[PDB]
Amino acid sequence: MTFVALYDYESRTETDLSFKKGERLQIVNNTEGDWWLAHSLTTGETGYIPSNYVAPS
Amino acid sequence: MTFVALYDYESRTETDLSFKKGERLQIVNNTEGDWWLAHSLTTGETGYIPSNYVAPS
Repeated sequence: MTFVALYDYESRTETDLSFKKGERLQIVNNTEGDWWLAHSLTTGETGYIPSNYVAPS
Repeated sequence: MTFVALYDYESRTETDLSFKKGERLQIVNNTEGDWWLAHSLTTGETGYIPSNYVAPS
């Protein structure tokens, strides 16, 4: 439900949240799912993906 | 381990991976953890956060 930031984090893109240690955060439900860092065996490209867009082999 | 893309996805930032339905993807281990959409109760701002930076209340 509710979480506390353990460290400062500075945003690197337009979509991430900057926060300071000690902030209280609540998880937002959304249709994309959690995001995972992934490597495409098909294209060789690498980056974050929305987990609801994929399924186990 | 290995996953298959169920849908096309077009990148929206410099860090996400674009992929087509059918691509084979493998999860990359990294120090940040999975990313979650979160709302800061402290600042009112909202965006994605690295899960390894937070802990349950």
